[PDB]
Amino acid sequence: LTEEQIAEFKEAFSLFDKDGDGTITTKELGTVMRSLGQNPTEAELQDMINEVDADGNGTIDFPEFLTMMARKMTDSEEEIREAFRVFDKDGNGYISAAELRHVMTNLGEKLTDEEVDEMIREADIDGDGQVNYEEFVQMMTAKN
Ligand SMILES: COc1ccc(S(=O)(=O)N(CCO)c2ccccc2CN(C)C/C=C/c2ccc(Cl)cc2)cc1
Ligand SMILES: [Ca+2]
Ligand SMILES: [Ca+2]
Ligand SMILES: [Ca+2]
Ligand SMILES: [Ca+2]
Repeated sequence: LTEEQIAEFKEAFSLFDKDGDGTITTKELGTVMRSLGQNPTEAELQDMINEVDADGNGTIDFPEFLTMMARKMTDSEEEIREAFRVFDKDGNGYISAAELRHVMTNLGEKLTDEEVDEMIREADIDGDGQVNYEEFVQMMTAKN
């Protein structure tokens, strides 16, 4: 993995690790999931951790987070369409910088307006300034 790839994998880890202690717990995962419109049970949350908890300490650290990421990037298209609907709040089929800003805000992240534009620009393929589903699939999965 390149160094750019790595510092971004470290930013994703920070969204889930709210308290910043280097571990992702079931309570931190349930907080993120609910901020994304989901509602996992206590058992579903433990299962998410158990699938990648190699050392058996009940939490997810950075190596196990990178293993979880490599798995999700399965062929469960519904998981991707569900995530798209969370960004696409007005449902018109295109994620705007404003809608994307709103999502990061509900995850409590402090971001600049340009930083949101950089995020759109990297997922944008046709150049229309927004992210449709096909571009979303390629951003979320190993497609292309
Ligand atoms: C239901 O399954 C999920 C769960 C969480 C997310 S996630 O998006 O929270 N996520 C970031 C934390 O790892 C993520 C998770 C897994 C894989 C990829 C990502 C996206 N990252 C790389 C940055 C993405 C940047 C980006 C840009 C442009 C647009 Cl329009 C939208 C997003 C997605 C689907
Ligand atoms: Ca933590
Ligand atoms: Ca662990
Ligand atoms: Ca939209
Ligand atoms: Ca686009």
